[PDB]
Amino acid sequence: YISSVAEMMFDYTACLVFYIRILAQWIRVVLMVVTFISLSHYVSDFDIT
Amino acid sequence: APNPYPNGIHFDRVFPTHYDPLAETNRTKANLQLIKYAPGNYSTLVVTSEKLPRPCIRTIQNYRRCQM
Repeated sequence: YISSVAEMMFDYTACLVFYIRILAQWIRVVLMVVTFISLSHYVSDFDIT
Repeated sequence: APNPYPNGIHFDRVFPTHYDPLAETNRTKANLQLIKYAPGNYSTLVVTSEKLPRPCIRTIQNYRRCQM
């Protein structure tokens, strides 16, 4: 479009998407930590009498 | 054996478990690294008395008899 204000909104999204492609991958690190903690919780609380 | 009566007394080993006897139906077994429960799973509160020695009793009976 010839409107710079209209393109300004689409460029604000492309720059946001540009950072989300990177930042949203840290949810994978959160999944790895949570899964590792749940295993440590099961082993630490395992039965021994 | 029935579930022991709820007793909040416990002793931690590794970390504070915040044991609540009313949070579960059956009391979970005590693990060595987790908790030790209070003594007397099946016990009540009574009042008892020691028995005085036999020679001490005989002198009390002799005093009462000599008194009356």
